[PDB]
Amino acid sequence: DIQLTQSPSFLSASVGDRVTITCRASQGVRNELAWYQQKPGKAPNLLIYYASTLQSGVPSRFSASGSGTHFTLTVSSLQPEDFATYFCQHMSSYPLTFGGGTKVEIKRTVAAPSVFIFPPSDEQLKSGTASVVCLLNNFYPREAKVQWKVDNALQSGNSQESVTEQDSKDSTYSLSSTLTLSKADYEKHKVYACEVTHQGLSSPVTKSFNRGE
Amino acid sequence: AVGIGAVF
Amino acid sequence: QEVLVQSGAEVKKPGASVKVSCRAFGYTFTGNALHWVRQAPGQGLEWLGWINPHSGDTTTSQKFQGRVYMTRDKSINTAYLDVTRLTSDDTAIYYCARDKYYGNEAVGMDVWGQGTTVTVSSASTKGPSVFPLAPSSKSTSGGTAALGCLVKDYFPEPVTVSWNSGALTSGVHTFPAVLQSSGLYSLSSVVTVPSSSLGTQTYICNVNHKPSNTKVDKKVEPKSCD
Repeated sequence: DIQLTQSPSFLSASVGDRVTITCRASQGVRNELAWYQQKPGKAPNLLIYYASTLQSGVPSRFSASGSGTHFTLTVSSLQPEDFATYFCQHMSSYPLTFGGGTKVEIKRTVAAPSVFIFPPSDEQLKSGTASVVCLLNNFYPREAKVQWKVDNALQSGNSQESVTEQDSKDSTYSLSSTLTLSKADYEKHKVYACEVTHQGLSSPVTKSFNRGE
Repeated sequence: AVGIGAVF
Repeated sequence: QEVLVQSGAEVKKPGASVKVSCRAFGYTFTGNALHWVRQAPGQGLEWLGWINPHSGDTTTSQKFQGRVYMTRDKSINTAYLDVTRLTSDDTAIYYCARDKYYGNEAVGMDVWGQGTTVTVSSASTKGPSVFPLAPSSKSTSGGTAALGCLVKDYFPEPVTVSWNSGALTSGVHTFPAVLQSSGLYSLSSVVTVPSSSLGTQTYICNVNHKPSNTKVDKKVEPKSCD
């Protein structure tokens, strides 16, 4: 199978910027290469084919070049509706394969998260499980480190994160981290803490509570 | 490119 | 205009089969090759194969050969994708997509169906348990309190969540669901509100899960300490 490697995988940009996305193929694919845009919840839309022909209905700020193993998509004069994920695809032999994607997100000023911790409800404990939720609200950039500490010991393997898509109004993210323990493991320990590290915070923020208080 | 035959 | 319309969401047990359909409108169905592509949650695009709707000839990617079958019915402009011997690794959104097909070769996928979600799991239909994420004076931040509901252990997706029957929308974040290691889904919905009025305002999360025909409400109230 041909491997298509895109770079960068993630980029932050502002309206009016020019973005250059590269696709490198593991073997030559001539000009048999297309580019697509995809937004969350939607099918992809075709932008370019034959490596450099623009699809009808696509603005002229999109352009592309290359042959063989090195291709480039250039989006000039970036507009709000261009923040999306972009993919290349070849069709030179079977199977058809796609690149891994390049996500283009919008820059804004740094915003520290507001942090909240929620103990498990009495209702849930009655059922045999304990879920502890840590919320990071309305922050930028997306990169954030959220660590669970239980009686000062770092947890691993027992939490899951979920992140919103970048907000269309304020360009921030929000994130939850949920620590899930059996009731037996929850009852082993007293102090539950979530520790948040983020560029907008001069030092990490910890929110905590004591089980049963 | 790959092809899957005529369509008329 | 030229559109492809797919059949609705499917939920299956491992070892079962699924047949997804895709109907073409606004162009000559048999004039363009049609691809099938899938996308698993958080992942990229994977090509399954393509079909010539005129002749019926197909190409199937190596990894799906002998398991995935593509057919069509010209009398209703419809292509079908049959995926057999399903496993949880087949959980994905499946798309049909037309190729421009200039010169009777692959050029690019210009018209896409809306997608069909296929969930494969040994889990059974189950409505969520809904637990409050209660605000506390100890958690006040500035003039703000956060509160929410934890929507736990449901199958399959999706749930819908509103607050106060849709009257509360500002400041709400309903997170994308996570698939837990149990094979059931969970999410939280949170909202930020004034701390000053927690003693008098009302917050009810409304959680509906159409597969189980369930509609649940949970009031969310400030923690008191006796």
